[PDB]
Amino acid sequence: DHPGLDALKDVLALPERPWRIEGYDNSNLFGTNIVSGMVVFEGGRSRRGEHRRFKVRGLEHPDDYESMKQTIYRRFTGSLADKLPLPDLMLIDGGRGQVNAALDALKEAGVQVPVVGLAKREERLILPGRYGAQWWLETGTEVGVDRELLLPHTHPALRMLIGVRDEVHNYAVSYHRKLRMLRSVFDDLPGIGQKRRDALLEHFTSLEDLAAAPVEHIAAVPGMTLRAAQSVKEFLQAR
Repeated sequence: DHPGLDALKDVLALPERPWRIEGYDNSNLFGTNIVSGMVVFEGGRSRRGEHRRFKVRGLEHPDDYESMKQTIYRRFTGSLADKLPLPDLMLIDGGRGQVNAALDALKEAGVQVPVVGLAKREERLILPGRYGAQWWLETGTEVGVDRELLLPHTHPALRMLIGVRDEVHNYAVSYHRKLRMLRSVFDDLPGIGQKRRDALLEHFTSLEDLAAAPVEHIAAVPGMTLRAAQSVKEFLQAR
């Protein structure tokens, strides 16, 4: 019995139970290391032996959209495309910009895989079109409101996707833990001090992600104040 998977199928209008789910994120927190995580779920259970780490290359400046687009394109072309089974559903740890990046890569790869996003630091689902996770549908019955779905926190479809996010975020946290005699990209933030600098590393994925985030998300970080959050916002968008 798979409550979460069955709910996903109905809620995202999938053609069948999503037995294979792949989760993706992207960070650049230490030096020039731009890294994308891929986590694999089969039958609603993580398969850690199948997780993968993509080193993003060819970028001379960070760019979260291009970082996600390259990862997805890599995943659905060459060797991996040949070797790996297509997921039934891809989960993007990212808002609309990161969902767009995934769809862009899929279109360029010539592949049709259903996609849904989770808005960073929120529980809002981001849908890739109007008709659910199958973003290539031209018509059908509308899913969600303005291409988003808000579900109660304990809803089984939501808890499942939030578990995939937790797994990919944790995989990121593990890698950055290892990387840490290099300063973090947040070590240049003024007005906040070193306890708050380090608290941001858990909640944000890159200078770009921090800079675009509502000041309210920054202030909600434990250890932060509306004040230190205004200070970060102002410094990054000064540069």
